[PDB]
Amino acid sequence: TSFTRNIVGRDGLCVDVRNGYDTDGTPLQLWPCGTQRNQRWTFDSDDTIRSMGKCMTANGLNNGSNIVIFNCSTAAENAIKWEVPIDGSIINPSSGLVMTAPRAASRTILLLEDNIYAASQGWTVTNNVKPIVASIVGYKEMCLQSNGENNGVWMEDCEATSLQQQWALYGDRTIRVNSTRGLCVTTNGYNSKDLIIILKCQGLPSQRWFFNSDGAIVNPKSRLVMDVRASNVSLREIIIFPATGNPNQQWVTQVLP
Ligand SMILES: *[C@@H]1O[C@H](CO)[C@@H](O[C@@H]2O[C@H](CO)[C@@H](O)[C@H](O)[C@H]2NC(C)=O)[C@H](O[C@@H]2O[C@@H](C)[C@@H](O)[C@@H](O)[C@@H]2O)[C@H]1NC(C)=O
Ligand SMILES: *[C@@H]1O[C@H](CO)[C@@H](O[C@@H]2O[C@H](CO)[C@@H](O)[C@H](O)[C@H]2NC(C)=O)[C@H](O[C@@H]2O[C@@H](C)[C@@H](O)[C@@H](O)[C@@H]2O)[C@H]1NC(C)=O
Ligand SMILES: *[C@@H]1O[C@H](CO)[C@@H](O[C@@H]2O[C@H](CO)[C@@H](O)[C@H](O)[C@H]2NC(C)=O)[C@H](O)[C@H]1NC(C)=O
Ligand SMILES: *[C@@H]1O[C@H](CO)[C@@H](O)[C@H](O)[C@H]1NC(C)=O
Repeated sequence: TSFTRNIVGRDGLCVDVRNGYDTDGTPLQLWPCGTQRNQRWTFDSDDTIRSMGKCMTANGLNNGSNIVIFNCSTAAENAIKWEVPIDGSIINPSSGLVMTAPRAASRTILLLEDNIYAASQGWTVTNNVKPIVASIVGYKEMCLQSNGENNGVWMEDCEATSLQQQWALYGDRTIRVNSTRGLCVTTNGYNSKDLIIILKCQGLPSQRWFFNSDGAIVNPKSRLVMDVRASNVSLREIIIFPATGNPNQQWVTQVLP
């Protein structure tokens, strides 16, 4: 009924009990990923998430409350239950608040905050603590390609050698330029027809993505999906647009060697 994984989030760092202490009340933080026991989280059918035999616990259920480790039997029941939405949030059901890394740096302390679907609120429960590196193949079997910081992404004929067709799929639900991992696929607004470009990763809702079961790449805040504009590759414009199920919005990842 239980299984154990790392939890990877902002900038590819992991959820870590600060300094390996199991004392009740010790904050959770970001720290570079590893196998140490204070980064190994056991998910149970009672919706608890445990490390070193203690529970991930909201120290209060307010916006900005700290998340800590605490004895499972003595903590408040409402403070120790968590769900894991398919879009990569980690949510406390009682409060509706979500796990958030307010800064990218190692040693950032994790907080419960209002859900704004930010990349700083995206997490991946996994034993692979390295980003997955893949092509993203879409309309007409062409590949998504980055064309540098501040420019639009667009489709091109796939080629195994193009580094600008290689994407690092990070645990915080960002899609990064593999050769330049400080750069993020970013929608330039939350409205239909806004352009998708590459920008410096900043933890924003504009930089968070979800690969859903219909082949779409969804931006949770806008609700809108990746779309090759007007089904016209020659425009060299990828936008966000409502999900239509059409070929111009279908994508798959293909892992690279
Ligand atoms: C919940 O906590 C959040 C983090 O402190 C608040 O958002 C932050 O508000 C600050 C300004 O007072 C500022 O640091 C940031 O704009 C913002 N941070 C992020 C990433 O959201 C949030 O405050 C609300 O939302 C912000 C955007 C402002 O518009 C405030 O006026 C809002 O109150 C907190 N929510 C509540 C209910 O206070
Ligand atoms: C969580 O807090 C519990 C209540 O304070 C701890 O249980 C107590 O542990 C004592 C030995 O450490 C034991 O003599 C007490 O009778 C017991 N109280 C109860 C109600 O069980 C608990 O410690 C764990 O559970 C006990 C039963 C022993 O197996 C300990 O070795 C366990 O650590 C605390 N949990 C943790 C993980 O610290
Ligand atoms: C994606 O980028 C990564 C990170 O720069 C590349 O991985 C490095 O590859 C070199 C040579 O094989 C290794 O010595 C390093 O250890 C790697 N670094 C890390 C942090 O993993 C990788 O080659 C790129 N391309 C692919 C397809 O993954
Ligand atoms: C596609 O986009 C290109 C570039 O603007 C344009 O020349 C062409 O007419 C567009 N329409 C179609 C149907 O290809």
